[PDB]
Amino acid sequence: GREEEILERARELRERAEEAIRFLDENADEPWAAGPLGQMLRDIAEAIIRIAEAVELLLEPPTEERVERALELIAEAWALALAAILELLLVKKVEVKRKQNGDDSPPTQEEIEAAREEAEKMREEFEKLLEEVKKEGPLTEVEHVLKLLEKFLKYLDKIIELAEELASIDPDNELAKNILEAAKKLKELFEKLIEELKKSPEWLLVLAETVLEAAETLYDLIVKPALEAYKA
Repeated sequence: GREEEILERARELRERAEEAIRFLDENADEPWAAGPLGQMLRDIAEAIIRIAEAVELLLEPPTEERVERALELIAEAWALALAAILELLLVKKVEVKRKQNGDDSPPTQEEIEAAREEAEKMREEFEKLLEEVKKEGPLTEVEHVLKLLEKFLKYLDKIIELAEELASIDPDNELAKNILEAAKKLKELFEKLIEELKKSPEWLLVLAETVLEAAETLYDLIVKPALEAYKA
């Protein structure tokens, strides 16, 4: 059962992300979990939880109300994840540049807030796109979803470019390599998805399957490795 199978992936993905958040809380006293890196991993893990919960709405009896609310939750959750990934790159860029120059001291609060505010602007611009597309019509129309996915592709290009430059500044930085590899995979997944939605009669399931795979990629390549690096 394709739909039974999607519901199973969503619940398993949800449980893995919750284990991640429990890991960060049980380690709240440690400095890395309190800092910006830990909070961004939490945000990504929370975004994965929300994506999984929203997919479960899709796999219900179809209705204009639930499906559209489900599409907005998927869109806003990916908006959170891409913004958290962006802020993570921005904070690590400042960390690496400083520690290379010297000043082992952690990045200043102003540097951190500057990165948080840039990520936040990306999150707000997506919300404005969502609100304007919705007045044009419901997101249950394929063209409207494609408009949101193309915007995700734009943000993902920005992440890729920025992760490329961290990897040039710090060639041996595993977090930058993982974000770069995850961002490249998400771009391939979302481009193939834009191709398919036009010709797919059951496009909600195709969208459901793709966002689960994309969220699984965030968990497997970004979240879980960074946590395991701190256990050891």
